[PDB]
Amino acid sequence: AKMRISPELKKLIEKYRCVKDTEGMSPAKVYKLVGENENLYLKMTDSRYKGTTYDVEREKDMMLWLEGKLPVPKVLHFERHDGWSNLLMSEADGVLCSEEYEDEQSPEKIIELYAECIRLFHSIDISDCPYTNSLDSRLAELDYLLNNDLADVDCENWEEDTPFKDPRELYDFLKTEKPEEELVFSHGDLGDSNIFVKDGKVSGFIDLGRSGRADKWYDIAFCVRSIREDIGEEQYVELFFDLLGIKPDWEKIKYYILLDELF
Ligand SMILES: NCC[C@H](O)C(=O)N[C@@H]1C[C@H](N)[C@@H](O[C@H]2O[C@H](CN)[C@@H](O)[C@H](O)[C@H]2N)[C@H](O[C@@H]2O[C@H](CO)[C@H](O)[C@H]2O)[C@H]1O
Ligand SMILES: Nc1ncnc2c1ncn2[C@@H]1O[C@H](COP(=O)(O)OP(=O)(O)NP(=O)(O)O)[C@@H](O)[C@H]1O
Ligand SMILES: [Mg+2]
Ligand SMILES: [Mg+2]
Repeated sequence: AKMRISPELKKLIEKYRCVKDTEGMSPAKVYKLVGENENLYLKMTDSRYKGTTYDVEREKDMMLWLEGKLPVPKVLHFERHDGWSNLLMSEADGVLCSEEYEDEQSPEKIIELYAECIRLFHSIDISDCPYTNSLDSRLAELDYLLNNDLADVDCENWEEDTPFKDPRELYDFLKTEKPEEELVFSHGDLGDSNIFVKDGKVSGFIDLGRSGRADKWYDIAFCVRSIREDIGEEQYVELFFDLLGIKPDWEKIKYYILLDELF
């Protein structure tokens, strides 16, 4: 009752015209705040998601920690208000990657960008990284989500051709076939709509609730998935690995792609 945002947060944003973001299918609410001289974004998750990699508070922590390490929005305000975790942030710098480069026209550039994300991430010191997204941690949260009907279990997972017939069957695979983990900085949802570019370089990362320490193959796997889905031609997957300077590990790649299935 009353409000989802505090009186002080409301005071902060009242001069702005709120526009609800439509493209975005997580449990968070995202609002673009249009002001006279700049836009802000306000992102909110409810208490059901506290402690999970959807938790906007966890995203806020990573956003703060990443300042000076990766280009990310500025955290302007955070609060917990009546169950809700609310994050007010600045607008990322540059153009959303999915908007700047289309798959039909700039395949090599897209591959190049993804590759540069991986390289950049590997240079980040994770000594004092706030969160460790080990598989034990991710699996524990997936178990929590499934138990409480909070996972993304619907739609494509009902199709008769699905590799696993129900969520617990997938969960079992993930739980019992964990690969070896060598921890590095991981974005957690590396994709063309969580990344900004400017002057042909990466200029911002957003959607950071799932970022933290994780195995190096995790983000690489997301790149492979994107390349195959958006571009399709396998040549470009091979090119991606040519830029990385490593041979693929299809077992680990398949694993992390399956891990993200229910998120
Ligand atoms: N042949 C592949 C099918 C397989 O079921 C699978 O990989 N399925 C995956 C499941 C994955 N969780 C989806 O993620 C997407 O949904 C999440 C929320 N439920 C978002 O938080 C996330 O950022 C977004 N990437 C992904 O969607 C892909 O990302 C695109 C959107 O950004 C597009 O929607 C789709 O390509 C989809 O292909
Ligand atoms: N700080 C920002 N600067 C500029 N654009 C933003 C910013 N935050 C969010 N957006 C836009 O809003 C969209 C969704 O924000 P995002 O943080 O990715 O949502 P989400 O709740 O995590 N949903 P999903 O991307 O499906 O997981 C982005 O793709 C951008 O288009
Ligand atoms: Mg996103
Ligand atoms: Mg997200």
